Amino acid sequence: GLNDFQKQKIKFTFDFFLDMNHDGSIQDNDFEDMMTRYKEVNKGSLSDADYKSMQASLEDEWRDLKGRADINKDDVVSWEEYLAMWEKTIATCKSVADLPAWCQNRIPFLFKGMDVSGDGIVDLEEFQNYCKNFQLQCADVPAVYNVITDGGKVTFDLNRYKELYYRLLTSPAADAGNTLMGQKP
Amino acid sequence: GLNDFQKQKIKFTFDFFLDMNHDGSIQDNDFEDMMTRYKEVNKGSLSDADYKSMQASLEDEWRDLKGRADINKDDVVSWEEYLAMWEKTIATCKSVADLPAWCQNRIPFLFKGMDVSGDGIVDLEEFQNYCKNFQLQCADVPAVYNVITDGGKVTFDLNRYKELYYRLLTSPAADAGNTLMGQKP
Ligand SMILES: [Ca+2]
Ligand SMILES: [Ca+2]
Ligand SMILES: [Ca+2]
Ligand SMILES: [Ca+2]
Ligand SMILES: [Ca+2]
Ligand SMILES: [Ca+2]
Repeated sequence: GLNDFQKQKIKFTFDFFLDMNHDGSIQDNDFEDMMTRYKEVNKGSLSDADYKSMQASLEDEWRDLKGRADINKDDVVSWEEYLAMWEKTIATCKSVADLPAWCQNRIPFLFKGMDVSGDGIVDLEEFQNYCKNFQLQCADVPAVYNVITDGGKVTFDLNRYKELYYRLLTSPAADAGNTLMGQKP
Repeated sequence: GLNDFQKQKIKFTFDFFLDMNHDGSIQDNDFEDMMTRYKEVNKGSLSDADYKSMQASLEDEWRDLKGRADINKDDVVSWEEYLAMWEKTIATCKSVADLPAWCQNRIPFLFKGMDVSGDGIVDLEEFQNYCKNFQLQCADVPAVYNVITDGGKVTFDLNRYKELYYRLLTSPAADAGNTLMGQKP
């Protein structure tokens, strides 16, 4: 099975990364809420076409999730089906490159919402904001950021992101992927 | 000092039990927000006098917190002063009965907001609601409830509450006080 810890972090992604409207189910409306968030904050900074593209990748994301986790075909992914989906992939995956495709769209989407500045690096202030406007318990933000940047050896970029997302989803033990929940391992 | 774990749970109470408006500081306005919450949900079920009493205990609570943690006298308790306050009491406390007095008002207030039904027991559905309308990651609510009720040996009442609040605030290790963050030890 998955241990407690694993299930805790899986709940974490259900809740914070997918169930935008908080009803205990993943459904297209959750994805429409991502879009609302998107337009909400970017407004006219983005063109109509940009929102359209964004939408197509969300549609395409929902489609891949729905088609993998919705066992009884009612267009709703419940927690239980979402757990089941994770138990199946943890059972056999080894790098970010093995995750189900819907993940390949969730990763960049999550990263770009953190990198408020567009340089492809989430700096400390951006991280601190991640922790705030995402209610996580970051008690020493600089120390959580140092686990991520590994004492300044590693830049918090997309390839760093990818690694941590992976660990958040699959490790049977507290490691750096924990930083995404705003905690130190 | 306090270890990481301890500091994590302390952040938890700052954030969920006191900083209602989310600005990284505890201030009277946070307490006014408790009152707003209170009237928000109880409306006319409570009389004017009941709100007044409630207010007096919050005022009295703020007063005791402010007078213990506000080191530079600016009527704002920051995270750092709140951490400092906790480092001081963990250093020397042994039962719920040793916690600073402001706690003696936070405990019942938190308990009565969980016990939506008024019987002095927070049952499983109430707990489940605690976990929802309080965004915690309860991945198996019945299993978290069984750590609290200890397999049905113990009723989830105020004296049970008190014990767990205590452990949440002071243990240097994962135990039953963790259930209040909606997690299994
Ligand atoms: Ca939903
Ligand atoms: Ca379904
Ligand atoms: Ca950036
Ligand atoms: Ca505040
Ligand atoms: Ca102060
Ligand atoms: Ca009750």
